[PDB]
Amino acid sequence: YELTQPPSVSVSPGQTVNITCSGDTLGDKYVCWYQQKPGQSPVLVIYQDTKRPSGIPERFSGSNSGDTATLTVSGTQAMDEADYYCQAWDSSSFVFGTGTKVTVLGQPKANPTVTLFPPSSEELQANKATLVCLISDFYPGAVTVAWKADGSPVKAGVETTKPSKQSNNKYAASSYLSLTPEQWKSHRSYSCQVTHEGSTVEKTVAPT
Amino acid sequence: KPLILRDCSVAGWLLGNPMCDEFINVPEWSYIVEKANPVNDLCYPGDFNDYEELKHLLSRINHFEKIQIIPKSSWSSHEASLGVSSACPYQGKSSFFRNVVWLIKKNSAYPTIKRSYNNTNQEDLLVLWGIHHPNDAAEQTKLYQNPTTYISVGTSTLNQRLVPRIATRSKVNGLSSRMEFFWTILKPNDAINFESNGNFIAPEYAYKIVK
Amino acid sequence: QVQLQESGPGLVKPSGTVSLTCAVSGGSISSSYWWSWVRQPPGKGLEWIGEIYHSGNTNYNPSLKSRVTISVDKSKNLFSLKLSSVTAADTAVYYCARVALFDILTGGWFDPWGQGTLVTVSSASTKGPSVFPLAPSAALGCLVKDYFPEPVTVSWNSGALTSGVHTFPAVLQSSGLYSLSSVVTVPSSSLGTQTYICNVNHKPSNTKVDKRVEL
Repeated sequence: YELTQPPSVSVSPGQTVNITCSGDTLGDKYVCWYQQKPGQSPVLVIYQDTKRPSGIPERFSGSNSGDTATLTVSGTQAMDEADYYCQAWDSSSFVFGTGTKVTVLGQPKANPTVTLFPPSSEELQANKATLVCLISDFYPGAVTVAWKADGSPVKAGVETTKPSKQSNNKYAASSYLSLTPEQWKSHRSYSCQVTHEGSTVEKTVAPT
Repeated sequence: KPLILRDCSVAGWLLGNPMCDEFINVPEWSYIVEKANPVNDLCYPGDFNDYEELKHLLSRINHFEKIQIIPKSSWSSHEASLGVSSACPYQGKSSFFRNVVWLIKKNSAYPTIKRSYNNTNQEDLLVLWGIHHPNDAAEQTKLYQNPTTYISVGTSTLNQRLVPRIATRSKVNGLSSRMEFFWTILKPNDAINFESNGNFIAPEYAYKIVK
Repeated sequence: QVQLQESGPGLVKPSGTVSLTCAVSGGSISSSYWWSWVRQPPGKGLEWIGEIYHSGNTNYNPSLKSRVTISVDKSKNLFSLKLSSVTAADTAVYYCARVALFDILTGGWFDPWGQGTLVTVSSASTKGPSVFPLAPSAALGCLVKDYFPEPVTVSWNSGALTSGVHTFPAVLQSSGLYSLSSVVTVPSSSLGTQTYICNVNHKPSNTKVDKRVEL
């Protein structure tokens, strides 16, 4: 059993944002919501679909019907910027949603800039090959990276950082594809696909 | 042999309250007796109609036997296992009365139930059922999609129609809702008839009695 | 208030057993509450592991069910977690939590949570980094990979170059060694008139590397 959430949503300060959670026959289950700030523990905001724990502002509210549950924040402040996870129970197992990042817009939008580095000459003589896809200067701070080997998806040898705050307050991210020199020389092209706010940026390198 | 209840009331035991677990090796009885004040009456808070009349009857009988009239798996139209509460725990998890079934909605629907059981035994049958009175409108919709609901129970000697009273009540055993339970004696050739579009607590087990 | 505290080894070798305990204060283990373990690999979502009741009843995540064990010590007022046969996929922040039942139906909510403790699965021991250049052709940087353990500090031109510099967090590769990158965004005109040197420092191995990045 899986709970599906949108990867990210943004909202203007003072406006209202809806965080959705989807699952099979989710309306027959009581749903809970958790707030998580980076480097900190999850915090219960809404449990049993509509209920607030003592200490949680009336700002927060939730609802559930059919296959979809919704967390609602009204007149959201800066402190409400966090990750939000929905939660339910099925067949003797607890299940958490994939999570949704909520950004309150404090600055204008910025399209990301993507630079893809092939393995260096030095690393190849070290009998290693690492592709480096660097992503910088974008807002909001949410991005989804995907690697393609000759147009075919690869999940093996891929490690990606969580977006981090730059000096200029924009956000940056990095993804690595670690390979052996033989693997990297087996395909004629490699791609780094970066999707940000519905827009997809792509860079391509090739062994020669 | 006479059934002497140590920690449990007559209501709690007939309904099969999880909080009264006492060792019973032999499943045949003569009559039922309640001594002093029972530790557990009803785990899910509520009321038991015509209780005094029922206790007198069950002490007036010389033979008592439990039997399954309506198997819980026979409900393919609804959800018979998921209706549970923290007020009726079993092994730390949520549960309900064992002898009665809490029917809730399967998926997004609660079709109207028309079910009939005919007593095919040679003995009178003690049959129990109930109605659930939800906490508020939100809880009603949660358990049963239909806002306006009813329970009809017919027998040749009885005509009953119940409408759940949606109201917030005092918290007993953690719950602000209630459950009302009813009983009747089904004559050896008579049949009992049920109709409900919601809030129905259906019988599974009944009790053969001999005067 | 009830508080939960996780403790145990933060580094476990592959095929080894992750062994954690959760100290409960403010409340008793013998309660109507359930005691759960939840893990979160870095930069990813929450994953339920399993739960336990004071009577000894347990429920486990079916995908972890083979290698997981949760128990309870009523005397010391704690409960514990053992996750065996570990791989790199088991590197995660491990939380413990108290679970309460709903008044009606199945399931429950998690509160409170412990601070969480990071558990790394790596067979690696102290190792200095290799440093490779990322040549521009604009942006250029230094790749610092295959070092253990964390951290690595990076500066450019001995602190003389700050503006346009971002040093990324490290990834933990399946090999068990960390890797990060430090990039600096420069005007494309300066690439032929100016020299860029990244200064890599790994204090656990006492390794200091200076690498120049050229076209």
